[PDB]
Amino acid sequence: VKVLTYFGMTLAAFAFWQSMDKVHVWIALHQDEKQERMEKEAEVRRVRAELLRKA
Amino acid sequence: ASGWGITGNKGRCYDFWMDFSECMSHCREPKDCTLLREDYLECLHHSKEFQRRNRIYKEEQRKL
Amino acid sequence: MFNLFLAVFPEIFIINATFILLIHGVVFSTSKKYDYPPLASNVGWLGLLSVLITLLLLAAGAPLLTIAHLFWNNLFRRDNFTYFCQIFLLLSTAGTISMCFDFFDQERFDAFEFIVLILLSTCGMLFMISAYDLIAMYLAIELQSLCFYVIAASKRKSEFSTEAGLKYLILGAFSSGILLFGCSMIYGSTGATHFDQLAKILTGYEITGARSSGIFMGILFIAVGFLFKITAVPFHMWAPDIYEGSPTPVTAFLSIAPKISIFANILRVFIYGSYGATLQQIFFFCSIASMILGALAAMAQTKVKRLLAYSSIGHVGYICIGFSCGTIEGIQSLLIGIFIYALMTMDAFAIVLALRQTRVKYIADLGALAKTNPILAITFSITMFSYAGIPPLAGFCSKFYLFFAALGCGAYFLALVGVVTSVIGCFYYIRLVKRMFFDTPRTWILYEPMDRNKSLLLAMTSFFITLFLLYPSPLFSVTHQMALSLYL
Amino acid sequence: MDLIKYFTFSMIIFILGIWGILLNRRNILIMLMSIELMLLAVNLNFLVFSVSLDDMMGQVFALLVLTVAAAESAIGLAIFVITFRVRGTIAVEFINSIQG
Amino acid sequence: YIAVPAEILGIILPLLLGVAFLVLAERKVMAFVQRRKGPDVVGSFGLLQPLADGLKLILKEPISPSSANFFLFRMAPVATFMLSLVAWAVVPFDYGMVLSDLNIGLLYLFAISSLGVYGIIIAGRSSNSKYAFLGALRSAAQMVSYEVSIGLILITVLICVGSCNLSEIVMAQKQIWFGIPLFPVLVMFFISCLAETNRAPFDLPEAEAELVAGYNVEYSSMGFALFFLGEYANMILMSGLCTLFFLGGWLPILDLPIFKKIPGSIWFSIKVLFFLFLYIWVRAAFPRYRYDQLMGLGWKVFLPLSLAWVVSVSGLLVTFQWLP
Amino acid sequence: MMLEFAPIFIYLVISLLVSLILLGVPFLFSRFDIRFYLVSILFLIFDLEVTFFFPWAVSLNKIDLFGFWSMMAFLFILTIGFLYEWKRGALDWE
Amino acid sequence: MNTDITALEKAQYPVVDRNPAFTKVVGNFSTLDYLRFSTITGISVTVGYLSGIKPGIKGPSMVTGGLIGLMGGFMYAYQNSAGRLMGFFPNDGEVASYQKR
Amino acid sequence: MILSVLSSLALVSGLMVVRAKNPVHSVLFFILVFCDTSGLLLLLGLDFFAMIFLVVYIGAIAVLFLFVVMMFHIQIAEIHEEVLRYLPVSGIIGLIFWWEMFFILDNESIPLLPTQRNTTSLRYTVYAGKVRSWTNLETLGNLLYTYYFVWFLVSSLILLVAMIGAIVLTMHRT
Ligand SMILES: CCCCCCCCCCCCCCCCCC(=O)OC[C@H](COP(=O)([O-])OCC(O)COP(=O)([O-])OC[C@@H](COC(=O)CCCCCCCCCCCCCCCCC)OC(=O)CCCCCCCCCCCCCCCCC)OC(=O)CCCCCCCCCCCCCCCCC
Ligand SMILES: CCCCCCCCCCCCCCCCCC(=O)OC[C@H](COP(=O)([O-])OCC(O)COP(=O)([O-])OC[C@@H](COC(=O)CCCCCCCCCCCCCCCCC)OC(=O)CCCCCCCCCCCCCCCCC)OC(=O)CCCCCCCCCCCCCCCCC
Ligand SMILES: C[C@@H]1CC[C@@]2(OC1)O[C@H]1C[C@H]3[C@@H]4CC=C5C[C@@H](OCCC(CO[C@H]6O[C@H](CO)[C@@H](O[C@H]7O[C@H](CO)[C@@H](O)[C@H](O)[C@H]7O)[C@H](O)[C@H]6O)CO[C@H]6O[C@H](CO)[C@@H](O[C@H]7O[C@H](CO)[C@@H](O)[C@H](O)[C@H]7O)[C@H](O)[C@H]6O)CC[C@]5(C)[C@H]4CC[C@]3(C)[C@H]1[C@@H]2C
Ligand SMILES: CCCCCCCCCCCCCCCCCC(=O)O[C@@H](COC(=O)CCCCCCCCCCCCCCC)COP(=O)(O)OCC[N+](C)(C)C
Ligand SMILES: CCCCCCCCCCCCCCCCCC(=O)O[C@@H](COC(=O)CCCCCCCCCCCCCCC)COP(=O)(O)OC[C@H](O)CO
Ligand SMILES: CCCCCCCCCCCCCCCCCCCC(=O)O[C@H](COC(=O)CCCCCCCCCCCCCC)COP(=O)(O)OCCN
Ligand SMILES: COC1=C(OC)C(=O)C(C/C=C(\C)CC/C=C(\C)CC/C=C(/C)CC/C=C(\C)CCC=C(C)C)=C(C)C1=O
Repeated sequence: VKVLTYFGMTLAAFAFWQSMDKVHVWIALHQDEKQERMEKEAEVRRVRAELLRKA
Repeated sequence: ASGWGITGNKGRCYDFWMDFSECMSHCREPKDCTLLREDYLECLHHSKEFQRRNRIYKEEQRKL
Repeated sequence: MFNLFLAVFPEIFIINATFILLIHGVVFSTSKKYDYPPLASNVGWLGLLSVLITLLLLAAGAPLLTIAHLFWNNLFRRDNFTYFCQIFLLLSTAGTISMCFDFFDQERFDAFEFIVLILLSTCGMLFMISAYDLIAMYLAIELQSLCFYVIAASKRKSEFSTEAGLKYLILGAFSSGILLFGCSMIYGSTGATHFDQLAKILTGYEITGARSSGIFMGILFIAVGFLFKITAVPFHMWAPDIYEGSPTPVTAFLSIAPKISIFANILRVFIYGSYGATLQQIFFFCSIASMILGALAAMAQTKVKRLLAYSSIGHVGYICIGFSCGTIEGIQSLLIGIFIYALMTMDAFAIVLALRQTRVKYIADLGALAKTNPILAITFSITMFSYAGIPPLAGFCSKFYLFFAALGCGAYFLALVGVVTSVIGCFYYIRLVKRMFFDTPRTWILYEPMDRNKSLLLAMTSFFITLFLLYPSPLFSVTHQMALSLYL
Repeated sequence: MDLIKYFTFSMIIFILGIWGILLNRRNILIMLMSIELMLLAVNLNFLVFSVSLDDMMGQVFALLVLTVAAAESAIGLAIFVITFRVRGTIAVEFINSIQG
Repeated sequence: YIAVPAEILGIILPLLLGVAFLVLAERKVMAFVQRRKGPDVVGSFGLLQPLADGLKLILKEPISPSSANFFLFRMAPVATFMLSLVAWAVVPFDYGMVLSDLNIGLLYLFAISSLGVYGIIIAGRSSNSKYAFLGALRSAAQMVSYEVSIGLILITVLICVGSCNLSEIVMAQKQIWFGIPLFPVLVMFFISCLAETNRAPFDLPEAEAELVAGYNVEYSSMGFALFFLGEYANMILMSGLCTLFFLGGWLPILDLPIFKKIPGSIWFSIKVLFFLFLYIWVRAAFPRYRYDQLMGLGWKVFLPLSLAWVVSVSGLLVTFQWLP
Repeated sequence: MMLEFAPIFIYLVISLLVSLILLGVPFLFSRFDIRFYLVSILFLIFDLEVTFFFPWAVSLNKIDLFGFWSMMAFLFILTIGFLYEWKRGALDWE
Repeated sequence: MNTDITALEKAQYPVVDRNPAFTKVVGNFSTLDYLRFSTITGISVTVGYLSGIKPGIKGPSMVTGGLIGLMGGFMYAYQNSAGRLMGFFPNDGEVASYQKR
Repeated sequence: MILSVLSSLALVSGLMVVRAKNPVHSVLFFILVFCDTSGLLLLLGLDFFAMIFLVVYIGAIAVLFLFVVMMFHIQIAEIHEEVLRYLPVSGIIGLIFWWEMFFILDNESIPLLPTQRNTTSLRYTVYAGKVRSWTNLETLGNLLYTYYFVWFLVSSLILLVAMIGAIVLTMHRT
């Protein structure tokens, strides 16, 4: 490739990695909500299992 | 788990590993060693520590 | 200090003998005085001797192999299971070598390095069986694989042999990279590579909601590498091309020993470890796919080698059904299937090697064999019927267990697939018998009689195949012993 | 964020190897090069984990994996050489005679 | 860090001057052996000759032949020149006189040496000339062959020292210079250095009269000058490495106050000058090997001897417990 | 500490700049020989030998006799390979 | 180097010497050990001779086979003698010699 | 940021490995990838591995690849093909691998979000481990030859296989 082409590809890749950083921050910020959803679903599943075991 | 540290001393998480292994070596149910196991894994990845600190940062960003 | 090394006496001996043979071969193959003699047969006989002495050392020192187990613990683990697996591996290597001398002298394959590479790969498989850590397992697998890559390309002026080697190296390296990635993910997630540590960490949790995706994908990638190694569908297509393109003694060796070694590895990794139902489902689906594809593709084949390759793929499907069901009887049946398939494959390749002296290639080349060599046509027919699983031949055990597990694990689609694929297999196995006994071709091929080594090996394997079910107790007891020794 | 950044670096190398397999159907030399790329990515994975976990096992295995990579490349290039010598060409249409 | 570039320039610029005058010194010594005068017209005693030659080279039009490897053709001399320059970052001239006090400095030098082959290979391939390509292949093979012996000799020194730090390697010779007990190892190292720098009697690229075209035959103007400068800087570096590993670097000959008066940098310089003189002297004294003969020497003589010296030194030091 | 590597990077940048200046100022006014593959293979093997020698050489004071003999066994295997290459003519360029 | 001879499966016979020295094990060689040694070596020499005839190197082939057989037979005899002294193999002779000296 | 720069260089150089029309160019870009990898290793404090990656990957393996590829003199017609028709299959396979495999550590290794507070003061220093620090080299050498010597020797066997195979497959003695 042209030298300038390689440099421009490198700039685009740098932008991609900064975007990936933003994605990682987003994923980290949503740990608590994911835990809450997991807990609510676990409670629902446990209640269903206990209720069906009653019979 | 090996105990060989990268700077020539006992590995950071090796005492937790050994407590967990010694627990499991005589407890016939692994659920009795759950706490020690999650302590070992917390030492490897610091997941709960970082999650709690991120909660603190979140509340700071919410109250500002 | 010296007595600690009693745990590795067998391996030390075979490695040292291999070095001695390498030096002997290179010194006298280059000798002008002796007019550069071919040394493939001389080194082959000396290496058969070395394998038998290794077997003696290992079998007669059963307790001593467990000496200094704490000192050796972070390197390997020797027990009853590894004991019997290694003995079987050495026996298979000895038989395969014994089948090679007519090939050496009549083709004039003079390369003694062939024998050295076989011996080094045997060393690698020995270390594979006793591996008790992901690192050791990978290293031993790689040693074995590199030896196979080289010997698959041994006919270096042949288009077929060079093609086989190229396909093998590329696909083998790819699968090895996938397996190594899985190993790295497991280490990163658990901080451990020793099998004991992995067992302790993974037991009691499997997928308890908060499942380590790192652990789950490490297991998956390792399983993909293992399935490539056992030629399970869809990681199988290397096997038929490599089996056909390699020199026939190479094909015979690849058909048996690596399966024993890798199944020992699979047992000790998965069975002894813990992610669980996911992985048994992996092997379940791959077993069904392997049975179906092997049956159909074998039905398509017109050449003997390709037919045997696809037959082996189908049979590894049958065997993996036992691993899937996850019971002591499942493991025992897997071991019984491996042993019986190995003996049958040795019989079949002894016949194939005998017929390669007249360049057998097509199934139709067997025409009128019941006339030109009646006892050979009968012997080959017994092998085919055993492959088909017709009772009371030894091959019936694998069919019986396949259906026993289908009604034991509770799987009726599996039973239906087994019925259909068994009937397809019987058809393409009895097609060979029809070619040797029923056909009246215009042109016959007259085959040169086999050497003493292959006749004796064929005679013993043919008595075993016909008469095993009269006295099957030792195999049953030893396989139950091994299945139990995995956990106790 | 260090550990996620070090891991995604090695991960892009691994995905690039996979893509090189996918995009090079007429070029098996590049296929070999893509396999080396995957092996390099795995080696990097062991080294990063060794530091993160404060454990030496990742480092021992990394050295041994380098040995395996070297032997693999040597044997693979020998097989490439002999294939080329037999055919006079490296084109994929001359290594497709085994089939079915 | 703001003053780091000043230190780097204080290394690089005097080094380039030293190379320019090493060329002149080679010409002078060669002439004096040959009963003639070298350059003595351009400047007094010929001392302005290097500046004139460099000026001529920069004022020469570049050619850049119509090849399909336009970028690679010009980048190869840049690569070899930069590699010749960067090895000096870890070279200590006296106690504390070093740019980078690398703990892994020995292996770093080995890595730089291993990287040196690419400039020659790429120059040969990119030049679109079968003769240049063949010559480059032969030169590259020779360099990689002698790199093995260089590495094993490095290991021998490392066993004696117990550290890859070049300054520590020097200070471990306070009791005795390593060149005294390991004198055959030093001779082996010097010969391997000759072969590794493509110098006589191993100078294949100089054998145009022998129907062996060099890898840089298609180069003109400053690409050719870059190749030449990198080669001579590497000669100076090999002399410096011989001084560091076996002649005790900046240390005086005898631990006496009379010798300790003169600074360590002067000791180091004098030893380096001795080795450069030996480079020139050897070029003046002997004919050259054929390629096949020197390859045979590399693999059949120097490798076995280097490995044997590794085994003997390690075994002796382990036996009597004299390890560092 | 990795602090000492920073001057090396700045040195590389400066050396590159000097290279560009020197090179850019004048712009103002089908015969495969297997023996090269074989020498490459031999260099690869002994390159890894040196690689494995480095930690051993710095660790001799701690590993004592066991480490010495383990490295000796390593070298014995590799030297058997070298003898094989020597006998087969891989080291002859005539 | 820390060492530990302790085996996974305990010895089923009296332990005359837990970790016998090399020379003690060799001096413990019985007549049966020497018979095993000599048989293995002789078979190996015979195989070397017979397999060496066709290439024309029967002498050197005998030497190579004999080296392999010597090493294997010595390892086998050592295995048996050490296992007897350690109590892993039936060791009536070792126990009798131990209860007297 | 620095890891962003090195990862961008590695990404572009790797794409050049897998997409350059000339295989000699592919080998040269491969060499750039190993240089960037060495930079990462220096960031991790593993200077021995950083140097060994140069010595072995670039100094020996890449040299072997370059010698072989250069003497092959491959014509582009033999290995050319248009890759525009692969964009979808690479899109699905890449994305699935991307979505699964770039984020596999996120649930186990949750990142610490950098806050507007100086956490550097909470770094606890233990001087006991700093009295006699070990290099990466000596930490590795403490283990290779004694506690894990069997794996070391098996690697030697692997290299011996490489030597034998190289001779047997390619040697044509004059
Ligand atoms: C604080 C930092 C400050 C930094 C300041 C410096 C910043 C520089 C910015 C420059 C960007 C703007 C450029 C503006 C335009 C300039 C005008 C112009 O282009 O005319 C130039 C003109 C060619 O321009 P062109 O018109 O574009 O033609 C291009 C092709 O002809 C087209 O033909 P083609 O299509 O057929 O392509 C074939 C291919 C040729 O085939 C190839 O394979 C290309 C070569 C690539 C691999 C070669 C190296 C590996 C080989 C081994 C070498 C030895 C290894 C060991 C020694 C080195 C290791 C340290 O050509 C290419 O692909 C060229 C692509 C270049 C990629 C490689 C360079 C990037 C290296 C990474 C740099 C890292 C820092 C920069 C980034 C910083 C973060 C953003 O001529 C020259 O370039 C002069 C030649 C001298 C070049 C010397 C460069 C160094 C060489 C030696 C070192 C080798 C290793 C590289 C460094 C390694 C670091 C560890
Ligand atoms: C304000 C300051 C102003 C002053 C400073 C200004 C400085 C100048 C600007 C910098 C340079 C830009 C211009 C480049 C040179 C153009 C001039 C020219 O003559 O080019 C001729 C060039 C002809 O190619 P050649 O060099 O002569 O080589 C011919 C043969 O191919 C040679 O054969 P070969 O064997 O060597 O190579 C084989 C093959 C090589 O095959 C390839 O290289 C593959 C080509 C496709 C590349 C795909 C993307 C690769 C980059 C990585 C990006 C992340 C990927 C993540 C994927 C993993 C995720 C799962 O060749 C090709 O296919 C050539 C295709 C080149 C197309 C490159 C297109 C790059 C993608 C751009 C996407 C833009 C999206 C922006 C946002 C990105 C998302 C964050 O044609 C072009 O004009 C294309 C180049 C122009 C676009 C590329 C540069 C993009 C830079 C965008 C600006 C940065 C935005 C982000 C800023 C972030 C700030 C925070
Ligand atoms: C022979 C041939 C030739 C070719 C070749 O070899 C082969 O030649 C070889 C030559 C090689 C180069 C050699 C050298 C380098 C430099 C290196 O670059 C250093 C970067 C490291 C060091 O940087 C700082 O390190 C210290 C700070 O850390 C500074 O100390 C201060 O701070 C102390 C504490 O208060 C005080 O006590 C002190 O008094 C006070 O001075 C110190 O001055 C400074 O140097 C790492 O730093 C980063 O890392 C941080 C962590 O990730 C990042 O943090 C960020 O993320 C965090 C969350 O994660 C957030 O919390 C943060 O807020 C947020 O900022 C951040 O990006 C950044 O700091 C990058 C690699 C490279 C280029 C090599 C490339 C490859 C070669 C070309 C080889 C090539 C192949
Ligand atoms: C019931 C089982 C389930 C169903 C499967 C049946 C499988 C067979 C299919 C049956 C259909 C008919 C089969 C016909 C075969 C009978 C003919 C036959 O095999 O005769 C052989 C005989 O084949 C054998 O050699 C069989 C030997 C097997 C030995 C088994 C007996 C073990 C104990 C016997 C002890 C020795 C003999 C004692 C008395 C002297 C002769 O072979 P040729 O190739 O004709 O010539 C041989 C060369 N020469 C005569 C010169 C030596
Ligand atoms: C080019 C040179 C070739 C050299 C070839 C000759 C040497 C090859 C190596 C042969 C093995 C050792 C032979 C030397 C005998 C003397 C051994 C000795 O002196 O005993 C020492 C112990 O020596 C050993 O035990 C090391 C044996 C080396 C391992 C050789 C491998 C043998 C088989 C291994 C099986 C693993 C499978 C092999 C995989 C391929 C005593 O040390 P220590 O117990 O007092 O303390 C330990 C140490 O000082 C502190 O760390
Ligand atoms: C279980 C079912 C029932 C089985 C019944 C078993 C009964 C026991 C077997 C009885 C054997 C009867 C025959 C005994 C006399 C034959 C003696 C052979 C004489 C001999 O020296 O043969 C040599 C060849 O070696 C050879 O030919 C021998 C090697 C042949 C292979 C034997 C196995 C070796 C490897 C072990 C494989 C194990 C596989 C298990 C998976 C030379 O012969 P020559 O002088 O005619 O000249 C050949 C031209 N070169
Ligand atoms: C006769 O018509 C035709 C087809 O139709 C049979 C075709 O396909 C194609 C071409 C397209 C193909 C062959 C794509 C199919 C490829 C696949 C699925 C890749 C996997 C490879 C193999 C050998 C399949 C093995 C995998 C199986 C059996 C299942 C996977 C595993 C488990 C469930 C555990 C053409 C031209 C065609 O003309």
